[PDB]
Amino acid sequence: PEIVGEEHYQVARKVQQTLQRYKELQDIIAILGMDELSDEDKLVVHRARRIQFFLSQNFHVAEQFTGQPGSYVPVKETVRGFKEILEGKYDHLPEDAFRLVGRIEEVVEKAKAMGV
Amino acid sequence: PEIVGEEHYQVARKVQQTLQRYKELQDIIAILGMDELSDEDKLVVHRARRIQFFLSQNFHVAEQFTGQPGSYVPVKETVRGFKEILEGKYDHLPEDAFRLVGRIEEVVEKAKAMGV
Amino acid sequence: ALDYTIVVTASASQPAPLLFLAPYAGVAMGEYFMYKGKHVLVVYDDLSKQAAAYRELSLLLRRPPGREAYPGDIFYLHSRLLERAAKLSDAKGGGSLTALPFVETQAGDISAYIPTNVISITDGQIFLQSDLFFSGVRPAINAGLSVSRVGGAAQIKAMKKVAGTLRLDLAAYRELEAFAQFGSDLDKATQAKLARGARTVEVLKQDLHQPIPVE
Amino acid sequence: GLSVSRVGGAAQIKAMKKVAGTLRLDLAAYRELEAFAQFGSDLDKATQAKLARGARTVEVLKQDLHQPIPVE
Amino acid sequence: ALDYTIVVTASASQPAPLLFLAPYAGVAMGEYFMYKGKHVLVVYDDLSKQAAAYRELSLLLRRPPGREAYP
Amino acid sequence: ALDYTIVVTASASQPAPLLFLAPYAGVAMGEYFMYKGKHVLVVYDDLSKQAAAYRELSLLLRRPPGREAYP
Amino acid sequence: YFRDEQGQDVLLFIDNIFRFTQAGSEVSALLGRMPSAVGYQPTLATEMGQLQERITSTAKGSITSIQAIYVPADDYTDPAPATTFSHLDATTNLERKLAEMGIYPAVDPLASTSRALA
Amino acid sequence: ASLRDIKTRINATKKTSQITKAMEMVSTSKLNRAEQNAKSFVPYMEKIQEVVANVALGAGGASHPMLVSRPVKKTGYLVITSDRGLAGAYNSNVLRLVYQTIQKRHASPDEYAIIVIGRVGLSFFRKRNMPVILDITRLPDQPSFADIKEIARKTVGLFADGTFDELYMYYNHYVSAIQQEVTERKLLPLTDLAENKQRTVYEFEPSQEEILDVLLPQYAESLIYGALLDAKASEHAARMTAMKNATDNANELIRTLTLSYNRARQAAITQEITEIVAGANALQ
Amino acid sequence: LEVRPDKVTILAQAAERAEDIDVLRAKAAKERAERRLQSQQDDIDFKRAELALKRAMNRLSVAE
Repeated sequence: PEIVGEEHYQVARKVQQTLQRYKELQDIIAILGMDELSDEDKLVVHRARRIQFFLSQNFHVAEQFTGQPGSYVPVKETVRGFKEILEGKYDHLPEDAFRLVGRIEEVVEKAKAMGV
Repeated sequence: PEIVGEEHYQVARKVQQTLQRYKELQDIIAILGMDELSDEDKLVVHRARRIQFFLSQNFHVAEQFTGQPGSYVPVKETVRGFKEILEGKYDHLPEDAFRLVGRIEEVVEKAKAMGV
Repeated sequence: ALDYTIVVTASASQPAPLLFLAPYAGVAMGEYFMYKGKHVLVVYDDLSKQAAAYRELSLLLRRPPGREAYPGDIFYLHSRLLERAAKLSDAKGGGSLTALPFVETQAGDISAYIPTNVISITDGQIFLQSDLFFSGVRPAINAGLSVSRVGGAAQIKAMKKVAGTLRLDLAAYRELEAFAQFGSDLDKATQAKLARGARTVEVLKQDLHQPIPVE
Repeated sequence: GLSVSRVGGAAQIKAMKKVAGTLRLDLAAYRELEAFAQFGSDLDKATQAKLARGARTVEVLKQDLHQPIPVE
Repeated sequence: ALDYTIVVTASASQPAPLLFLAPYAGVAMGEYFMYKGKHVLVVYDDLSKQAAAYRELSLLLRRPPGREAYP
Repeated sequence: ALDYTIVVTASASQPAPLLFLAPYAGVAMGEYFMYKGKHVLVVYDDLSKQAAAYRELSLLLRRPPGREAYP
Repeated sequence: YFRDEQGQDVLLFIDNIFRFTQAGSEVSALLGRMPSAVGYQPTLATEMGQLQERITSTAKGSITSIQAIYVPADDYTDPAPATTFSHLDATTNLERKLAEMGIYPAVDPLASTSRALA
Repeated sequence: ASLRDIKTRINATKKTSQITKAMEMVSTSKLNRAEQNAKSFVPYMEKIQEVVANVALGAGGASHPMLVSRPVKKTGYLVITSDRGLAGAYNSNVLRLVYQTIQKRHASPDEYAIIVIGRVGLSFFRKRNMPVILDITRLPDQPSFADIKEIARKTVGLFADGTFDELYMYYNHYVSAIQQEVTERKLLPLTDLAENKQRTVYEFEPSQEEILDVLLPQYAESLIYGALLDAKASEHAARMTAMKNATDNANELIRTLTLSYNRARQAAITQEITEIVAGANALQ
Repeated sequence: LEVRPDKVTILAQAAERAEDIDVLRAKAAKERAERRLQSQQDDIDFKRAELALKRAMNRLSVAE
């Protein structure tokens, strides 16, 4: 907290906490499915898929692999984007709209082009 | 039965059977409760608590820490005591008064020392 | 903290005998004050990095390997070190030397050779787990698997009276949290002690480099 | 279930061959259904008869020390 | 049963060659009655101890080890 | 296809040294045309059977092996 | 001899080809060689090749070999199954269920595969 | 990679496979008895359906308040869920469809009312703070007409008080062992009543209006009980399918873990013999 | 009741046999007891099987 700041640190640790809880729920999801989770674990999985896919990013170097031009996300904007994912602002968007996307407005426009 | 006798073998065997049956009810007692225990198993937990507390002794060594003088219990008296607990002779006694006693007459003298 | 501490450093660029002889130099520096009546704390920040250097200088002196190519006397290597951390009698002066060795594990495998060599020497162990580190519980002490072998005789009486029921509340929470992962909504007493245990977990968290006094 | 005799059948007498071949099947059908009898009514006539005969042949195959029983 | 039984013993305190040569003494006692027409039952209580003892003998004789250091 | 291709064979019955030098003979026959300006395709059928044979050839030289007993 | 001098098609049954590999492993352990992957000889593929490359079809005749394989530890990736399977062309899985049903031979029709079925 | 840990994980998932297979077998037996209860109910429903057809559809007879369509000031909802879990999407599909229709066409908390059957739907509408009048909790696996008779009598009499003005049912229709489609069915008023094959006329013994006053609540109660038997059959079929899918997932986990077990035991054997022969070569 | 000249069938919500007006009430008083005994038996059997499943998946999650 003394280096990246307080807000950066709380967003980072809450991202890691939801991803750790989803890693813990992997076995119940693998055998019994999403059906038996107790309505906060469903929310943990529902946010952690979005967080895990908003960690992926398009690169400038990966333009030769996919054709997508690639992005450069500043630190304030990725902290703001992950904070807005953690607040529940983007639960209504589909989870494939978060893959390979620089900032969170590009999540919005990709979900808009998908048809949500 | 060639080494300990037949009576000692069947008494210790019935003690092991009721303690195994009490071990395989622990999640049901801890989660669901005593009221849902489907009696002919509530008698098993009723006798198994009194058996597993009668398995403890007052040691001669622990006289310096408790004041209780300690006991040396022969094998015939402990087979007779566990047989009398398995027969249901001492189900009317409380769940305590089996704690830290030597023989089975000490159970009824400790139980009438508490007013029972 | 440098008013009272000594830092012995044997780093990675230094040769293997310096990593081999760093804990023994630390214990000799501790025993100088232990045999004067003073109380010494010694921390070995990775004792599994002493075993690799001793493995190196044994295999280069053409000594035969053993399990995981460590030599035969690697248990004796750690136990000769850790049995010099004692609390002396009043006739010897009264001084003590408490030790805190560290062992790094690989993918949480506490059943490896150097972890089970050093677990069998020490008077208890403290398990730090990443599964609890990334769930918010920092310090990551797995309070169920972590054993204290002296424990209770170490504590003061005020810590003893209340830790005796902290341990019961947290063990009950650890036992009943398994039946609240999915399914069918445990009753009010079990949820009451689940809430007790969750507040116990929130009590046992701290932050970095701010210790609390005993009171 | 895990044990096997690679001679078996050539070893037994004629009175044991007639009777042991169905106790093998009763133990197979019981040990495949022993873990399913702790809870629930699976089937009232076809499965509970298998569980009944298996729980009795387990008690048939129990012995005590130093009392060998003749094959008759 | 000791009217028709021979007992061969090699305890844990006996040297590893006696542990190694106990079952071969068993069949050496059995084949004498087998080649006379009699019927013999030979019981080898824990041949895994013989495997461990012959592992010990081969390793002290520094024969090259194999899987689990058995020869 | 044999108007332009070369088959370099080192079969399963051949000793491990001929199994070890098959792909190196393949590139040595390809680089003649590579450094003349031509374009060469070289296919190695089962390089895992080269790695197994080099493992054989080095364990027979008594070289200390690593993961999966490979050198 | 009957492949070469007589020029006819010969069967060659090897009951439990796994015993060949483990006897080679034992001879290698007696010879003092350093062990290969798992407990097998370094020359496992070379000994298996020197065995099963003489079981071939020439212009004179043929030798076609039906071989039993043990597959230890129920593991088809163990090196002694894995080097035999690089020489096999067909598998005839014999099943207990088809034998108890009254079908002889008890060759499991779905489990049995062949490279020649093309 | 921790061979002992892999084998303990294999044994744990084999134990879960055995338990979910036992629960699949129990749900097969309960599905058999639930479809037996449905086929034992069906002649009563056939007879009361043809009697309601011949009375209410012959010679006018639309004077009863349960035939006419009144303007809706409120709207009742009858939701049939399970008491017990471990069905896959038996409860969730019905509760999502009820939530979608209520949030789609009302947008007001006093314009509707919810009658739940089951604890899952009851806890759902208490988490989401919706008004629930009738509640019935902890039904048997094989329910008879008595418990649903008292709550269906309360439901139809609460329509007769002038409160609901219409109501709908929501349940899982047992189409097959796999499907379990969700149906919205309008309980009251009886506007969609269909005519039978032989339209016969009765001699209404007091009058037709009195026999409708006493008979149309019994037709609505029989509709509720038929929907509840269909929902219990689809519940046991859904739990059967869920436990079958759980055993299939557990067995696929078993085969991938035995692949990992074989790789780890191979690595353990070669690592230990490399150590033994290194210690032997160290001496010479 | 609906009576046709061959279809005099009776649709009753509860039809006893024992020829007395109060024996249906006594049968209802007995079947309510049997019914809540079954309503508790089914629930405790499901929760016992679910405890078995929850412990068996606990051991899977601990095994890692």
